[PDB]
Amino acid sequence: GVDIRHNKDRKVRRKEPKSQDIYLRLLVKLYRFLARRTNSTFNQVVLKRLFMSRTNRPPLSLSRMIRKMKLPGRENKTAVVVGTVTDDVRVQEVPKLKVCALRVTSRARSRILKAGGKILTFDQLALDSPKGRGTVLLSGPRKGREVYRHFGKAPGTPHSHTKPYVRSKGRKFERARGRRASRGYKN
Amino acid sequence: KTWRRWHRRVNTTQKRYAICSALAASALPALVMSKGHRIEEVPELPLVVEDK
Amino acid sequence: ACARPLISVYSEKGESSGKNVTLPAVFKAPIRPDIVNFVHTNLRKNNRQPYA
Amino acid sequence: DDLYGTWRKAASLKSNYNLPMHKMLNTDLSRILKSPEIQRALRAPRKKIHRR
Amino acid sequence: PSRLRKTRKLRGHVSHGHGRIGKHRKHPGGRGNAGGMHHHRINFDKYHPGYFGKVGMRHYHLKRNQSFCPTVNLDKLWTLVSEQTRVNAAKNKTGAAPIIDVVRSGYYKVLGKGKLPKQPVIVKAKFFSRRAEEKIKGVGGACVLVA
Amino acid sequence: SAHLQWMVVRNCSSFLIKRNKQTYSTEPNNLKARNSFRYNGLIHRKTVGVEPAADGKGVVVVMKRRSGQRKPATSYVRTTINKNARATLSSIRHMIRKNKYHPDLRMAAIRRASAILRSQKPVM
RNA sequence: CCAUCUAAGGCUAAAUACCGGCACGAGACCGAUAGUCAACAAGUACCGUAAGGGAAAGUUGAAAAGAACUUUGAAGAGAGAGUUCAAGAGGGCGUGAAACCGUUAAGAGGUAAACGGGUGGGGUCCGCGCAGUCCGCCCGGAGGAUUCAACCCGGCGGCG
RNA sequence: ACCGCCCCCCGGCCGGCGACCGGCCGCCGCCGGGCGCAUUUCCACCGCGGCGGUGCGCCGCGACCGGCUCCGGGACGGCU
RNA sequence: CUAACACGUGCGCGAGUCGGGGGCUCGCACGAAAGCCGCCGUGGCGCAAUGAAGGUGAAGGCCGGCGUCGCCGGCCGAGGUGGGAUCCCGAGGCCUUCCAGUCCGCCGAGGGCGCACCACCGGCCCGUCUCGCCCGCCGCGCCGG
RNA sequence: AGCCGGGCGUGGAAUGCGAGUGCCUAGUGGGCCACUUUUGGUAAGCAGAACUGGCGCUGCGGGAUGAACCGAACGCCGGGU
RNA sequence: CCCAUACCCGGCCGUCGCUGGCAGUCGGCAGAGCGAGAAAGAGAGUGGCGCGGACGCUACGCCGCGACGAGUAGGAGGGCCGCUGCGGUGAGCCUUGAAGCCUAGGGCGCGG
Ligand SMILES: [Mg+2]
Ligand SMILES: [Mg+2]
Ligand SMILES: [Mg+2]
Ligand SMILES: [Mg+2]
Ligand SMILES: [Mg+2]
Ligand SMILES: [Mg+2]
Ligand SMILES: [Mg+2]
Ligand SMILES: [Mg+2]
Ligand SMILES: [Mg+2]
Ligand SMILES: [Mg+2]
Ligand SMILES: [Mg+2]
Ligand SMILES: [Mg+2]
Ligand SMILES: [Mg+2]
Ligand SMILES: [Mg+2]
Ligand SMILES: [Mg+2]
Ligand SMILES: [Mg+2]
Ligand SMILES: [Mg+2]
Ligand SMILES: [Mg+2]
Ligand SMILES: [Mg+2]
Ligand SMILES: [Mg+2]
Ligand SMILES: [Mg+2]
Ligand SMILES: [Mg+2]
Ligand SMILES: [Mg+2]
Repeated sequence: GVDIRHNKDRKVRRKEPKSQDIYLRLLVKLYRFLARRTNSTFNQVVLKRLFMSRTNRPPLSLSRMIRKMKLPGRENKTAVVVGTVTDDVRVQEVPKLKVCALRVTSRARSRILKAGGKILTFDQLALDSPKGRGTVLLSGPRKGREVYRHFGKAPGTPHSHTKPYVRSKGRKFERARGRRASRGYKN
Repeated sequence: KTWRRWHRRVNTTQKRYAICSALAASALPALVMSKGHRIEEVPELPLVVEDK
Repeated sequence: ACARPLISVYSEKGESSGKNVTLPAVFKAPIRPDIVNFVHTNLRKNNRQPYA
Repeated sequence: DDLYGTWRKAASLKSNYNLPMHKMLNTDLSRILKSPEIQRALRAPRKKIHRR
Repeated sequence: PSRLRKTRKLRGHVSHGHGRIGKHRKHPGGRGNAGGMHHHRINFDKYHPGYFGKVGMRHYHLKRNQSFCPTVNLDKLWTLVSEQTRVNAAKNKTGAAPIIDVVRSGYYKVLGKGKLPKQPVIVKAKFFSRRAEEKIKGVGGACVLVA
Repeated sequence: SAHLQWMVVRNCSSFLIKRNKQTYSTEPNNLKARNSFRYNGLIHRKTVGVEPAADGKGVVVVMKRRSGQRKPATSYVRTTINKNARATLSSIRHMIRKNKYHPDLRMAAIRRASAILRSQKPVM
């Protein structure tokens, strides 16, 4: 008999991608080897992010990437994102960038290639920089999904700006009792 | 009941992707042989003959 | 790889004719058994008659 | 290749279609390990068993 | 598929994952949205405030087509025309400004949100906003109304 | 490539047989007849096979050539060796080693050859 | 002030619907307690004054070749004989389970029986057991081969 | 007319031909035929021969080594 | 089992996405499938919110021109603080006859640029309240900003 | 009070230990018992509370027997205590 | 002195943790290491005969160390557990005997 608790004995993190495609699994093999036979933690972070799910790999926009690479000090370094690089149409001037991503939108790829940059895939990234020196690791906005507007402190409760679940927006849908001081109460 | 959901719809891009993948895999001797087809005598598995 | 070799056209006699055609780009498409299986599964359900 | 288009040419017979992009180009894992520029940046392989 | 569902793993457990004390009876709380004000009041108030009551005026024969008015923003404003148009206007030296008609592309009102690149534009629309107008004037350009 | 088709075929081959908590591979040029990346005879560019001769005695050694990867008809070269066991094993060993031709299969090929040879010897 | 029609008379195909009817085609359906109630002399037998209610029930064999003839018995029913690849298919006859029963063999028996753990004893069968494994590399002895290495010719392959 | 993209021809580079080669030369290996002719090479048999590996048909015993335990017999010393 | 909704997961495309309805494919073993439409994206969902409604509808920061600037240009551009995986730099430091002297790679004080995300402070849009002044004109008004 | 910039690391009690955070969510909403405290009742294997631990959901050694007591909580085995 | 499923030592199964190790099978074209108290190079350079060497690695694999293992209601995972039909595949099986049924026979798996 030992006075211990087994509730949190097992950790929940992912050991391998839930996906079944073969290209991602080959990438996982390569980066598993790199992470376990290299002291650099960039490989560990990249492999962990390869394991993650789709909603945990949000797309990164061209405007975000250029904005985060225009910061001082990080010139002529390769921007690495484990998600999808999507094009942003509300930006005219695009510089030359050295991008690496699993997949890139067709229009975004056309824009970068026209601007003069080059697109890399995580394989060739391994060949170029195994330990990943000169890399700027970016990611898309994880809280960008609209489901996060429904989360948190419940609506109809003071100081809670949480979106309710309504089938249609209008004046006849959840506007009368809990939303007005004129009818009952106002939270 | 007869109104079970018998049919399914797939995206056109996904259908085209599947077709492309099948076509590309049909050109590899290892995969064709592993499918069971006897092609050890075939001169070239992307087999092309004239229009005659 | 991006290399597109040259594929010979075989005559009906079984021997190689003088003609040859470059390999179409489709055969270099990625192989995804995941997508192939998903599209098959879901499409081989659209030729199914109801029962009840 | 007119049906499915090349890597740099869209499909002429379809409205707007192009071959799916490769997630990884060089899928020769044996090379990707056995190349000098990656082997240089590696620690020594510990391969001696330490039993209880 | 029935293969992967919880029922297959539940065979042999008398209870079927619904408890022994409180069984799986027909409708313990009433059908549908019953008791919204009586015994589900806490849930209704906590998760759907404003559900009960009336507010606003009644409009009988509503026609959405009268109020149809799609909008566009200035950051998207240059995407209505082709890129070659914009680059030609950019490297043009005569000072001529391209004309962008949002009604042709299916927008009625122009709202000014994004930053506008510094080149003259002749934006013709049906409705404008004050900030969009001042953005166009500041960048140099013209605002034209159509019916 | 090679790893790609290995990932394709590791579980969906016609040569795969799985029973009695076992798994075996069937395609011809596969020493040890087991499902593995090393010994799979259809994936790699350089492949070694050892088969019994068509005649009741001898051993056929099959080597995959380097040029015609997509031409199955002219992709394998076969050599028949019909001698004593020691010289047969020596010839196979020289062929595997001194050619630098897939050296990881040297002992497997030698073991398979020795076996075929014994089988060929009349029973007691 | 504008806008738009001309009521209180009439006709009109096509696109649309179809668990009845005639004639067809098909199925990731059921396979005789299932599928229609009904695979069969089924809305039949049968029940109720009536409205109405409403079953059970498929399979010898390739071919009846369906057991001539003798014998005991009043007969049912048997013993021989015969057909058949098979009567270990004999007219509700393919296969033929369990519950339950008869008989034969073995074992046991005064705390109802049965059960878990641990042994012991006796059995039916199995090892096709009953002088005990094989495998290299040597050493020694008795043998026998068209015999090794090195060269020449030709072919093939790998690498540069 | 202009611009973008793509196909084809020619010219010049870069890279690959290990998802995609031909000729020449060199090295190596293999195979077929002669050369080779038995202190070489090979095949089969015998020894209760040796070394190494795996096991004994069944039933048993002993020895030493190590781990963990229970106990016994000696002797020495300190505060005392 | 069908429909709806929510969330988590896998795949395709991605500021877009989706032919489900229809049509073209010599209708018809499979095939009642599959392919195609692109000037068949009508349309749905998303890309803008807020107000009961009339309606309105999403940054700005520096210098020269009249600080006690009216007001035109030159610009620069979508905040700030704290914490932040990674990356950059790098004082110093990693051996052997000695000695001069390198190359390449690893270590590392401190110092940078700081992803996502959290907290906080500002800013902008719509309704509403308080205060107060100014500006525009085809119609100078119970006008508009 | 808010802002900037600068300087101070002997990380300022002991002991122990990775921590934070977000979604979706079943069952439950009849309880009972014991030391101590305690209300009603003559009292009760009665009725009602507070703290902690149990039983319920739990087998094992002991109390001959036993939901709650004493010891002790459990994978299949050998030895020792 | 006696003994519990408690405690100590040992074996075995499984779970969890180390988000541990292994692509280095680098071989006459070679040189067999990264267990060792001390953050980092068996660093590169310039001047004073016999042809030979086990296993491996279904990387969804294999291997090594520790700790732990009660369970109703309930939740989750893995089933090379099982039943029926469909698309593939086994140059599968079968009148020299399939399905089904019976068995004091030989076995496997913790179990289905
Ligand atoms: Mg325990
Ligand atoms: Mg848990
Ligand atoms: Mg349960
Ligand atoms: Mg309930
Ligand atoms: Mg219910
Ligand atoms: Mg009229
Ligand atoms: Mg009329
Ligand atoms: Mg009429
Ligand atoms: Mg049909
Ligand atoms: Mg039956
Ligand atoms: Mg019958
Ligand atoms: Mg019979
Ligand atoms: Mg019968
Ligand atoms: Mg008896
Ligand atoms: Mg209850
Ligand atoms: Mg009480
Ligand atoms: Mg408990
Ligand atoms: Mg207990
Ligand atoms: Mg007592
Ligand atoms: Mg014990
Ligand atoms: Mg132990
Ligand atoms: Mg348990
Ligand atoms: Mg029995």
